[PDB]
Amino acid sequence: GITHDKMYKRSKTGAVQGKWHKKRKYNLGRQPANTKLIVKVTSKKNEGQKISTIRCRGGNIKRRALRLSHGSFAWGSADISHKARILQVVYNSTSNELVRTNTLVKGCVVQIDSAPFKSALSNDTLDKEILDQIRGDHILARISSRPGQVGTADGYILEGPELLFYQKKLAPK
Amino acid sequence: NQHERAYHKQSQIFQGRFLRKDNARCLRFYKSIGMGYHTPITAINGTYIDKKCPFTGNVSIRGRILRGVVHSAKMQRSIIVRRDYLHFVQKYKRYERRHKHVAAHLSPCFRVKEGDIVTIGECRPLSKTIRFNVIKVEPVSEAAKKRFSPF
Amino acid sequence: KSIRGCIVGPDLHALSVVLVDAGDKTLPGLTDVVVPKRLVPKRASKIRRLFGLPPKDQMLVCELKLKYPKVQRVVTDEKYARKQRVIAEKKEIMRKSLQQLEEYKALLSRMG
Amino acid sequence: ARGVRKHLKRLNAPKHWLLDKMGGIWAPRPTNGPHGLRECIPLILILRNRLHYANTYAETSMILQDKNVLIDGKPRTDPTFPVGFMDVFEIPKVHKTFRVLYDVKGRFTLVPIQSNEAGFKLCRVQKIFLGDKGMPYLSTHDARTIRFPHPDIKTNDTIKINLKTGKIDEWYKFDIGKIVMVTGGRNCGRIGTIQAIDKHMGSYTMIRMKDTEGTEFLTRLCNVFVIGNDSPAVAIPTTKGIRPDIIKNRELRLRSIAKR
RNA sequence: CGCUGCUGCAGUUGAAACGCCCGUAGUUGGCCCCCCGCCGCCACGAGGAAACGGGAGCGCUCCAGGCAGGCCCGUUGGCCC
RNA sequence: CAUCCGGUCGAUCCUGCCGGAGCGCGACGCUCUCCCCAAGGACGAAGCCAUGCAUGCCCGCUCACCCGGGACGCGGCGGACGGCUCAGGACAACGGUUGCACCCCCCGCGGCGGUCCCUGCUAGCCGGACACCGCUGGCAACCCGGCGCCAAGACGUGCGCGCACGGGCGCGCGCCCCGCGGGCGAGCAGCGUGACGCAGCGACGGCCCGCCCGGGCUUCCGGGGCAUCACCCGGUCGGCGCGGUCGCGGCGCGCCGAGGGCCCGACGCCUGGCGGAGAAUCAGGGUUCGACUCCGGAGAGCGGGCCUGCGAGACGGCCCGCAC
RNA sequence: ACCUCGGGAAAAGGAGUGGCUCUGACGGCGCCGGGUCAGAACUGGAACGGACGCGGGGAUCCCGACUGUUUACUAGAAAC
Repeated sequence: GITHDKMYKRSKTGAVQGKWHKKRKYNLGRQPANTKLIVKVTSKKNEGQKISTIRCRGGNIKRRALRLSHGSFAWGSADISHKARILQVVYNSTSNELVRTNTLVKGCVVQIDSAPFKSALSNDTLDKEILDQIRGDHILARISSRPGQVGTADGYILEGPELLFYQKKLAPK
Repeated sequence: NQHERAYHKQSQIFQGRFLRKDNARCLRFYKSIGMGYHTPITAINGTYIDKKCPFTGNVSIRGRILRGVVHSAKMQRSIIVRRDYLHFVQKYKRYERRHKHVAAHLSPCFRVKEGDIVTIGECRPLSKTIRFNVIKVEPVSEAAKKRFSPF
Repeated sequence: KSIRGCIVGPDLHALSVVLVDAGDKTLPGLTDVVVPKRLVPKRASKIRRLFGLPPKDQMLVCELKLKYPKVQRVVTDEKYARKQRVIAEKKEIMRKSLQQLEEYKALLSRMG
Repeated sequence: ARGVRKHLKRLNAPKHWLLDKMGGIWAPRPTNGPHGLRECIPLILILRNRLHYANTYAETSMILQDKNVLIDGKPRTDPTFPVGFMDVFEIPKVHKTFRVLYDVKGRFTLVPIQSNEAGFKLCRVQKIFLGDKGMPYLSTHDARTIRFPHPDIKTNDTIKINLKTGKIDEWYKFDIGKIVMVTGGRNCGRIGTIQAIDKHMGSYTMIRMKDTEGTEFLTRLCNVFVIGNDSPAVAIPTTKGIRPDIIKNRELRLRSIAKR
């Protein structure tokens, strides 16, 4: 199947290499499974959180997320963390196609529901930039985990000079 | 800050540390590899981020530590080193002067010109041709001739 | 492997059928003989359901030496002791390991 | 080669086993156990080859299956069971108790010991690690994992295990002035006191040890095995690792043949 | 077979000095500082499979072999590559 | 273990080759008293195959019958080793030297054994559900269909103790650097807390960890010939973000930059090219060969693809295309 | 291939192309213009330069090098 072997690759000088052997199980690669965010929970409940375990080397099960709807999102400064529905993927550094299809990959900037974090509004002097996002019901966060390997979409709420970079990217629209 | 597609942060330092009371928590990670090597003041105090820098990034210098001349610094944050070595044959009791180009990673902290004596330490595969990181730089007078040098 | 499809066709040389309705016109051979089971229950829970009971068992249907199905899934006095003994062994392991952990922490405090 | 190797060729098997070249195409391959393939001799070779108690491999099974042999006080029925440095090989039916140490040449030697000696077994701590809930654990050369080690005992030290209780009776540190036998390597069996500890950071620590004769022998610190603080505290082979030179060895060989 | 020449070949005439000059890569560069760092260098160690090739000792009747043997270094099977 | 000698002339001295003379290790001819040792369809057909055999063993589960003789079946482990061959492959394979602070591992050895819930426990021990089996068939053969009985240390669940606890998260070193340390050469490990998740194993207790053994890569140096092959490569060379893998990595993709390799021979071609430990011959220096015994690689007509497992891209496993 | 090194050459041959829904670039910023060039989904009886406009091509041989010019009203040629 898919091979991560460098035998197919050309040398540093750009020379052709020689195929001395046939493909091996150890150098197997698997088809990528893009975790699609379920943004259609209202439309249908048939598409539920679907995570699939796969058999790997050494019988080490790896959980591959096919569809996900929620994640544990952590506001590090306030130390407030709650399970939150992910509303949409807005900004992925690798491509805009992943943002349109709403694939959940590590580091994709996601908008999360602020209904769990609504309590934080009561305490002021807790980062105005996070607080006005909380009032609006959408908070800028980033997935901090790999959904394909872990099977979960844990993250953290964008804060400090990171929040500014990604809010500037999504500022015109 | 808009040309860059992604925000480059040090994984070790939390972006929320850049809020009030900057003095309370360190905003820069500067690990010191040992083997009698010292973190430069440029690494300790550097705006650069580099996840493959051996002083401020998530890499470990382990294995062989070699020293060689700079052949080219043209590649971005990468350098080609010309390791010069003698090979001895028996049929003729003479030697053969031989050269090997090894690809290293220049940290942004180190400034190098083609000719400087660099010290390179083995690291995890960083690219197809890069398994080394520059941990010391020795400057040269630019008009330094060439000289076959085993370093 | 090659398999015919799940549809009746005139090609079929053999058909396998089961009786789902009877009521009247009792079939000449199908309903004529009730065939006894070749084997009697072996699991002890099944044996106790057979007599409507729910470690008695022991008695069983015999067939001529009268062959007896070796009793299965029945807690014998030895089995009951084994389960209790293994429970005790794990409980002791918990006691000894916890005792060592507290002692080691005290030794660590002694040296700082 | 698609998987684990289950066979050993006789020419491949280590020289310290001393297996005759014509004896077979195959050699006994030791099972995985307290000692590694290079640092161990199978039980078939320590019975059928050394003691000749069993004249054939099937007879080694018949005496091992009957648990007549005891290794480290454990029945150890496996024919290919590895036996290594400091393991206690005792057969009660023939009333013989042996401790395996290394001879001066470097082959393993079954040394006769006493009942007090049989009780304790010497082990070297290779590494101390925070495994299983961050609990402290030590690892000895004989594949022994002991949780809650004494906080002081460092790595390279020699612990003494009770065998019956498997508790550390005492620890001997690795330091200058400590009796050490080099296990494995060109200098094997040699007994001396550490005189130098050259770190050579990033590579291998180089230990120089001095024999009573005054012959200085240098080896990597992995091969070095502390025996005691100023005396072995264990049976040492009759030679006592002084090590003979080639012309002395010739003289001893001539002396033995003359008294035939 | 010093008829491939490192040892160690030949080029006036036998085969063979490029018509000449500049010149980069390459190879090669006088003398000089005792006492210092890097190099090569030589010595000696570690550590890394044997077999083989040696090679200790042993009369398979000799021998090519083999690791035997004999009341024996803790009998051996050392040691080297 | 430092040797020459015959042949250009009318004669001579040379250069220079030719031929001899020694050994190998195969073929061939001829001949053979006995014993010991011993290679043996490798050599431009990795062409092709008739026949037999080369991988079984066990009993946890017997109301098969010989009474426990136990047939079979189910379950377990092994079949990935070993045996064979050298086609492919020329910064590859391989050999010495490294690293994994980038990893995976059955057996065994030695440790370790606290597992939230709601519902809903039967734990003096729970279900159902097949195989053999019996009954009835199709079938040239191969192959199996239906119905019915009935078991496992098998299967599906589950009685667990909120220092409950698998994964992955978020947060928690600094103040120029280096000097106690669980651990290092090195900031590594472990855990404290906040959320998520609810993994495994417990129906004849193993998750788990060290060691071992094998593997995956990886560091340096060595690693054919040809210039009637001098310029070559564009995932090619780096960076960044993801994915993927046991894991690192252009391994893959998106994006940015233009690198990378070369007369110390790049690249291309060619190889009646596996490499090494070694072997032949020999003063010394050398030359030639490395199918084969041991070691590592590769492949089972040729391409692919896969399943099972801890490990196989397995061919005395399967699926497919081609050739037969 | 050949060549007068300019050509041959649109050599020979292939592949894509519509509509929608987006995403990049590129100037003059607060603003405010651009209409090109890429890239991606999604669709459609297997459709797209959907009309129109718009080379068939290759190997030869003879002759005249060529662009030109000519018998208006039968020869455009190799003739001039």
